[PDB]
Amino acid sequence: AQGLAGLRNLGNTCFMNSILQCLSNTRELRDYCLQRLYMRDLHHGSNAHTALVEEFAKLIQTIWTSSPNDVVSPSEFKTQIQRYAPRFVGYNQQDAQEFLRFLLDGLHNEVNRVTLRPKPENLDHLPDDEKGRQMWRKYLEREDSRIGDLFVGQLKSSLTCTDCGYCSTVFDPFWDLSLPIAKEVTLMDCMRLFTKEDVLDGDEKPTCCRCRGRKRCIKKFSIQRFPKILVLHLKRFSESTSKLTTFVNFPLRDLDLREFASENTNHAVYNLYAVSNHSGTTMGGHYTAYCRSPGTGEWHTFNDSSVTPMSSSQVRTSDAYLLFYELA
Amino acid sequence: GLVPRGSMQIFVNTLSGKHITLEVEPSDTIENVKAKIQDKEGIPPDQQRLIFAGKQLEDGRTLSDYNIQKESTLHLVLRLR
Ligand SMILES: [Cl-]
Ligand SMILES: [Cl-]
Ligand SMILES: [Zn+2]
Repeated sequence: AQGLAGLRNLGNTCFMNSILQCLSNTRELRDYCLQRLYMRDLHHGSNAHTALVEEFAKLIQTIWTSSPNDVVSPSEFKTQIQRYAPRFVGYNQQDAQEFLRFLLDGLHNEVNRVTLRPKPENLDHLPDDEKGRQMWRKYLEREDSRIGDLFVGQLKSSLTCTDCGYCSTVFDPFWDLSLPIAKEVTLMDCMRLFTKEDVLDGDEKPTCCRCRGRKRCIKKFSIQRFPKILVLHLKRFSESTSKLTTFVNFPLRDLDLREFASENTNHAVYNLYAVSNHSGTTMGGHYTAYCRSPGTGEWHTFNDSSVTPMSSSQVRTSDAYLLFYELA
Repeated sequence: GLVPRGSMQIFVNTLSGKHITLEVEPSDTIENVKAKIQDKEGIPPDQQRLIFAGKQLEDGRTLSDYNIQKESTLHLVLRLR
């Protein structure tokens, strides 16, 4: 059985181990490391302070050449991430999604195909979809890597003035989506709440450029481009600060997001392959991961040193915090 | 009269998924932005994280640094630790 290596907790590093295992079981990312394809994308060598990709890839390699029950130490990798992002220095518990964003940012920057990022425009003459495509091309002139190939999508935000009827549109790239907890509550309810028409009034009235006054506007998201790997981050934060422990019912296969698409499409169906779990209180809690092996299709719990089998029926729990979906 | 509103508006997707509208300048810092969110949401700046185009926005940078333009959405999240 391949890739079933545990990771040693170095002191409150279960957040790190959870995310590493989610990435380890991200098929195309894993292969990028195993086939050493990053070597062609790095433009120069590293030193002791800049070997993030190198140490990440070696860790993935070690996990996927281990025997089952092997425990691997990610100390050298941790040294590299904390040098890139000093917030990870030391041994406090950290948020898994914060770690995810910093790690992928560093991996991406190091293998960016753009080596000299170039230094906007009025696109109102264009139809929505053509403008979207122009904005996407502009983004790729600055950010273009094999890591981006996997995780990057494009949100369309539509802002309609209820007075003059002008709908203003912007296209924001995204590497993940942080979804509100809606309303048992389903993952589809959360995505519906994310994308719902939001009435902006009172202290939230935007200024409409046409009316040149504060106006009640309606803002609505749709997805202009769907990423190969969809990372969904559940906003488990309640107002009255403390953790929202609501059971969110997410599907293991056939997450169909065609309804949230900007245009009619067919390539918006996802299968789950990993989950980052947080159990316990807002402070002093603990991270594990459930991951589907890309080779066998079987699920395992990865809890630091301990890797154990589980049924797919045990994957869905109220501790699910990050969901890793792949295009079907 | 009143102090001027910011030259540019951006949105924040808050914890419940409702959006708020912020009055800003390209030269406003992420700290400035977090203070504005504190004003609207009651969340201390040191608990806030803001994501835009996959980047967590960092104190010491400005909105212009991240090419954040008018009507962009910043995504507000906190922490589980
Ligand atoms: Cl669902
Ligand atoms: Cl910061
Ligand atoms: Zn108007």
